[PDB]
Amino acid sequence: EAYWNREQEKLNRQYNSHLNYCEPDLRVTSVVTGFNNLPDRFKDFLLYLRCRNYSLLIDQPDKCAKKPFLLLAIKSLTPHFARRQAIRESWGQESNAGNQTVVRVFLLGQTPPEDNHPDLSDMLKFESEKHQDILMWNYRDTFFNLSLKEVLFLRWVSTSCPDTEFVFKGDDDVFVNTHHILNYLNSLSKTKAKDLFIGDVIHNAGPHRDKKLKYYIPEVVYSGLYPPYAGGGGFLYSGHLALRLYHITDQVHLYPIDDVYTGMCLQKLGLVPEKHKGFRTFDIENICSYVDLMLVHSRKPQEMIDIWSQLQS
Amino acid sequence: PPEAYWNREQEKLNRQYNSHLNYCEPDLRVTSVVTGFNNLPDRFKDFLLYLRCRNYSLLIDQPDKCAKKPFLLLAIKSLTPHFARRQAIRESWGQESNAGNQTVVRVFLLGQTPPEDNHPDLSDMLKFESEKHQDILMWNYRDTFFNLSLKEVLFLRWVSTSCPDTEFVFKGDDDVFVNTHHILNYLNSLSKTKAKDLFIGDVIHNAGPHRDKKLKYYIPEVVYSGLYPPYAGGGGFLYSGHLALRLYHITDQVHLYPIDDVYTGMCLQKLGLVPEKHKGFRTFDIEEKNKNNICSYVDLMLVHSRKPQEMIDIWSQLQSAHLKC
Ligand SMILES: *[C@@H]1O[C@H](CO)[C@@H](O[C@@H]2O[C@H](CO)[C@@H](O[C@@H]3O[C@H](CO)[C@@H](O)[C@H](O[C@H]4O[C@H](CO)[C@@H](O)[C@H](O)[C@@H]4O)[C@@H]3O)[C@H](O)[C@H]2NC(C)=O)[C@H](O)[C@H]1NC(C)=O
Ligand SMILES: *[C@@H]1O[C@H](CO)[C@@H](O[C@@H]2O[C@H](CO)[C@@H](O[C@@H]3O[C@H](CO)[C@@H](O)[C@H](O[C@H]4O[C@H](CO)[C@@H](O)[C@H](O)[C@@H]4O)[C@@H]3O)[C@H](O)[C@H]2NC(C)=O)[C@H](O)[C@H]1NC(C)=O
Ligand SMILES: CC(=O)N[C@H]1[C@H](O[C@@H]2[C@@H](O)[C@H](O)O[C@H](CO)[C@@H]2O)O[C@H](CO)[C@@H](O[C@@H]2O[C@H](CO)[C@H](O)[C@H](O)[C@H]2O)[C@@H]1O
Ligand SMILES: CC(=O)N[C@H]1[C@H](O[C@@H]2[C@@H](O)[C@H](O)O[C@H](CO)[C@@H]2O)O[C@H](CO)[C@@H](O[C@@H]2O[C@H](CO)[C@H](O)[C@H](O)[C@H]2O)[C@@H]1O
Ligand SMILES: O=c1ccn([C@@H]2O[C@H](COP(=O)(O)OP(=O)(O)O)[C@@H](O)[C@H]2O)c(=O)[nH]1
Ligand SMILES: O=c1ccn([C@@H]2O[C@H](COP(=O)(O)OP(=O)(O)O)[C@@H](O)[C@H]2O)c(=O)[nH]1
Ligand SMILES: *[C@@H]1O[C@H](CO)[C@@H](O)[C@H](O)[C@H]1NC(C)=O
Ligand SMILES: *[C@@H]1O[C@H](CO)[C@@H](O)[C@H](O)[C@H]1NC(C)=O
Ligand SMILES: *[C@@H]1O[C@H](CO)[C@@H](O)[C@H](O)[C@H]1NC(C)=O
Ligand SMILES: [Mg+2]
Ligand SMILES: [Mg+2]
Repeated sequence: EAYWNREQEKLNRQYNSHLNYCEPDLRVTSVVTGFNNLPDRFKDFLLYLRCRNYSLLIDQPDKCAKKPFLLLAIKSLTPHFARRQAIRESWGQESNAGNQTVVRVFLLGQTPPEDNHPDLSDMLKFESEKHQDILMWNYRDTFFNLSLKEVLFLRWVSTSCPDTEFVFKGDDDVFVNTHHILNYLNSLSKTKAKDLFIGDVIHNAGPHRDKKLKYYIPEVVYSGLYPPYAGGGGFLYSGHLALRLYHITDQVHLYPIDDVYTGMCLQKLGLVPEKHKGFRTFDIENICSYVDLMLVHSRKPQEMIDIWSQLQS
Repeated sequence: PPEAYWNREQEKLNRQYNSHLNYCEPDLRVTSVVTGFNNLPDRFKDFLLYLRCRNYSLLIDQPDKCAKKPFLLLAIKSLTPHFARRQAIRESWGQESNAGNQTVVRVFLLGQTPPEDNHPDLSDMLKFESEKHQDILMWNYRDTFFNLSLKEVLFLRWVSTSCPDTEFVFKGDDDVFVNTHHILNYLNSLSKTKAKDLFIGDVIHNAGPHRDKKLKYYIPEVVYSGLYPPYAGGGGFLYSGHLALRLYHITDQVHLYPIDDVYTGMCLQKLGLVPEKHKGFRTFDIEEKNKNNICSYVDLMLVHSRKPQEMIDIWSQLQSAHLKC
C-alpha cells in the first residue's frame, strides 16, 4: 500500500523507465494519498524518483591511475571547505606507504541559487584545481538526494576506479582512524576480504515516523521494516563488492535514506553487513578513548586535526 | 580588599591618564600577581600574558575602500573558514551600493587562524577570495574568542587611518541577518544632534560577568570583579563615524577585555556615553512561531542567528514583502 513498496515490487517483477525518466512523474499527485500536504522534499523525491542519469561536472579521471589499496570517498557540500581541508591534513591524507596506495575523493552535487545557496562556484573551482579530489555531479545536492550521491559514486567506481581493493565511504565530519583501518584490512583472510562490508550495523530498524526528525518517512511512502544496514557515518567494503553493489542499484528504487538504501542493495545481493564495534556513528560517552576506534561521529575541523595529531604519538 | 587583576590594572591606567600598548613579550608578572594563575584555563593565561600588546599589522588591507566617502560602513567579524557566511552576506544584506548617493561599503574583519591552533590551512583560498571581492581586512594576530576586543581596537584604528569620514558604522557578526534597508531608513530619520553620538543596539543593563565555568562567557572572580557597564550585544550595533573616532582615541585608556562587546561598552562609559536600546535588534532571536513569516523581519533591524541559506532566503522574500504584510 505504501508507494515505495508497491513500485519496488513492480521492479522485482520486471527483473525476475525508472532510470532515465526525468520529467516530473505527475502520476504521483493522484496515486499518493495526501500528496499535496507532503513536505516539499517528499514532493521532489516522488516526482523525480525515476531519474538518475546525471553527469559529472567535475571529474578526476586519473584518481585511480595507480590501482589503490584503499579509496576514501567522502560525502560533502560545496560550502564545507574547512571540513574537507581538515580531512586532507589529518586522516584523509593520500599515501603510498608499503606500496599500499590510499586515494581520496569528495562527493558533491550542485548547490544552486534556487535553494538559496551563496554562489561559491569560483572558490570550488580554485579548490578543485588545487587539490584534484573533487567529484561533482549535476544534481541538486540535498539530504534526500544522498541516495543519488551513493548511486552516482558507485557508478564512478565502476567506470573510473574499479580496481581499488577496498572502499571507505563516509561523512565529512567524522574522525577516522585510517591507520587502524589499514591494519585491519591487512589482517583479513582472502576469503573474508572478497565480500567485506562492515560498519555500525543496525538490525531490526524501522522508519522514523516522528515529523521533527530529519529521518521522517510517512506511512504512505514506506511501510514495514528496514534491512540490516551500516550507519552512513562511515563504512568499509571491498571494491569487488562495490562493483556488485553498483550493478544491483538498477533493481532497487532510490530511497530517501541513503544508508538504508545501501542496506537494501546488500540484501538483494544475498549479503548481510557485519558490525564492527570500532565504528561509533553515535559518538562515545581523553585521547586514549580514541586509540582503539575506527570512526567517531561527529567532529569539527579543528577537532579532527587535534585528535589526529595527538594519536600520532 | 584587593580588586581582581583586570580592575587593578585598569585603576593603574586611569591614574596614569588622570608600556600597556606595545609590550609583546610575555608579561611573566601575571604568574605571581593573578590569584590562581596556574589553575586558569589556557585562554585566560594567554589573555593575561599578552594583555599589553596591540600593535599588530595589517597583512591584507583594502586602502581605497573609502575613497568615496561612505554613508554607511558595514564591518563584519569573521574567521578564515567562514567562506559561505561571507559570500551570503555579499549577496544579501551586505551588498555595496550607492542608492541616493549614500554609499554603502563592506569589510570583513579577520585575524590569523594558525596551524598551531589546529586550523586547516585555508590561506591560499582566502587570498584568492580577497583578490576577487576586495573586502577582506586581515591582521597578524591569533584570531580567537578572547582576542575579539583586539579585533575591535584594530578595526577602530583602521577607521581612524583609512575610513575616518564614514557617516555611520554598523559592526556585527557573520551569522546575523541585518535589515540594511531598515537601517538606512532609520539613519536618514535622525536629527543632526541624535546622529552625532548615535550608538544603538540590544543594550543590556545591570549585567555582570558569568561565573559558571561551563559557559563560553565565563570570567573568573580573580580576573574581573564588579559589574559590567551598559553595553550593546556584539551580534551587531550601529553608531556614528564621529563616535567611531572618539571610541578609537579612548581605546588606549581601557585595557583589553576577554568579551569584546563589554569592552566597547567600557569605552563608551569612559566617554561619558550610554548606548541606547533599540527594540529592532534581536540578538537573542525572535519568537519560534514567527520565524517563517517574512512580515516578522520587515520591522526588525537585526536577528541572531541565521545560516548562509537562511540569510539569502530572508533577504529574497524581503524584497517583495511590501507586496504583502
Ligand atoms: C534531487 O536532484 C534532482 C536533480 O537536480 C532534483 O530534480 C530537479 O527538481 C527540480 C524541482 O525541485 C525540478 O525543477 C522543476 O522543473 C519543472 C520543469 O517543467 C518546472 O516546471 C518546475 O517549476 C517549479 O518552480 C517554478 C519556479 O521556478 C514554479 O513557478 C513552479 O510552480 C514549480 O514549482 C521546477 O523548476 C527539476 O526539473 C529537477 N531536475 C531534474 C529532474 O533533472 C530533485 O528535486 C532533487 N530531489 C530532492 C529530494 O531534493
Ligand atoms: C591574541 O593574539 C596574540 C597575537 O597573536 C597571541 O599572542 C601570541 O600568543 C602565543 C601563545 O599562545 C605566543 O606563542 C608563544 O611564545 C612563547 C615565547 O614568547 C613560546 O614559549 C610559546 O611556546 C609554546 O609552545 C611550545 C611548543 O609547543 C612549548 O614548548 C612552550 O612551552 C609553549 O607552550 C609560544 O610559541 C606568541 O608569542 C604570542 N605572539 C605575540 C605577538 O604576542 C595571543 O595568544 C592571543 N590571545 C588569546 C587570548 O587568544
Ligand atoms: C532499531 C534502531 O536502532 N532503530 C533506529 C534508532 O531507533 C532508536 C530506538 O531503537 C530506541 O529504542 O529509541 C531511540 C530514541 O532515543 C531511537 O528511536 O534510532 C537511530 C537514530 O535515528 C536509527 O539510526 C538512523 O536511522 C536513520 C534512518 O531512519 C538513518 O539511517 C541514520 O543514518 C541512522 O543513524 C535507527 O535505525
Ligand atoms: C543582565 C543580563 O542579561 N545578563 C546576561 C544574561 O544572564 C541571564 C540571567 O539574567 C538569567 O537569570 O538567566 C539567563 C539564563 O537562562 C541568563 O544567564 O545572559 C546573557 C546570555 O549570556 C548575557 O548576554 C551575553 O553576555 C556575554 C558576556 O557575559 C556577551 O556579552 C554576549 O554577547 C551577551 O549576549 C547577559 O549579559
Ligand atoms: O545535502 C546534503 C546534506 C548532507 N550531506 C553530507 O551528508 C553527511 C551527513 O549529514 P548530516 O550530518 O546533516 O546527517 P546526520 O549525521 O545527522 O544523519 C555530511 O557529511 C554532510 O556534509 C551532503 O553531502 N549533502
Ligand atoms: O575567534 C573568533 C570567534 C568568533 N568570531 C566571530 O565572532 C562572532 C560571534 O561568534 P559566535 O557566534 O561564536 O558567538 P556568540 O554569538 O555565541 O556569542 C561571529 O561573527 C564569529 O565569526 C571571530 O571573528 N573570531
Ligand atoms: C536522462 O536521459 C534522458 C534520455 O534518455 C534525457 O532526456 C534526460 O535529460 C537525461 N537526464 C539528465 C539529467 O541528463
Ligand atoms: C610592537 O612594538 C614593539 C616595539 O615598538 C615591538 O617590539 C613589538 O614586536 C611590536 N609588536 C608587534 C606584534 O609588531
Ligand atoms: C555624492 O557623494 C559624495 C560623497 O560620497 C560627495 O562628495 C558628492 O558631492 C555627492 N554628489 C552629489 C551629487 O551631491
Ligand atoms: Mg552527521
Ligand atoms: Mg553567534
